[PDB]
Amino acid sequence: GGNNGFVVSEAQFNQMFPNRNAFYTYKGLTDALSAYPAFAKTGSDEVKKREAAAFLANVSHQTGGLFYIKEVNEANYPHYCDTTQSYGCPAGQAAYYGRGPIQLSWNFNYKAAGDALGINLLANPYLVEQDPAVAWKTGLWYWNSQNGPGTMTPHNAIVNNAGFGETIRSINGALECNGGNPAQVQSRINKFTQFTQILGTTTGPNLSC
Ligand SMILES: [Cl-]
Ligand SMILES: [Cl-]
Ligand SMILES: [Cl-]
Ligand SMILES: [Cl-]
Ligand SMILES: [Cl-]
Ligand SMILES: [Cl-]
Ligand SMILES: [Cl-]
Repeated sequence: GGNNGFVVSEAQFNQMFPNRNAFYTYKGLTDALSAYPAFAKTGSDEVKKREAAAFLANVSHQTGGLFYIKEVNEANYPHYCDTTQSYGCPAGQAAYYGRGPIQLSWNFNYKAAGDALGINLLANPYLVEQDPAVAWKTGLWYWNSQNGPGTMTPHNAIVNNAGFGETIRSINGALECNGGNPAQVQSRINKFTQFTQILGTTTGPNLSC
């Protein structure tokens, strides 16, 4: 007595992501969850479902519904080498473009994600476009550990009922929030709303930023 499996089913995932690249599978996602045991396991089932929807909606936004493994515009790749860092860009100046479900970008984020995961992603950032197990964990790392431009982790925003809006702020707040790009804030809210509906939960408060 007591099925406490992942609050998103394979069927629900497939409905959320009809045009996903083969790189991205339900099994890959579920396999990664262990790395972040509080993710989608904290609070009431309403909240767990809401957090799962929040994560996956942002994922969908970053990747075009999991169509893209990596960032398309090669000419902009060198942008992501922050020369001010002391550990530099050893995998190459053009090696730190967006990859995986959260489109992890910048040498400094590869360094931090890698340090957190026990993987040298500064040295081998290509792992995030090659190895789904790593890719998924990079997404969960961002979600569960990083503030980005905001003041709290996406995980804590949902768990503490601070709002979906704060997850947006942590992912691309400096440009999108505070009137920067209301259309794109709304796009994320739309996808989140759809996902909460698929899962049978509510959006919660403070959706915008
Ligand atoms: Cl699948
Ligand atoms: Cl965790
Ligand atoms: Cl989307
Ligand atoms: Cl390629
Ligand atoms: Cl180089
Ligand atoms: Cl791994
Ligand atoms: Cl923008």
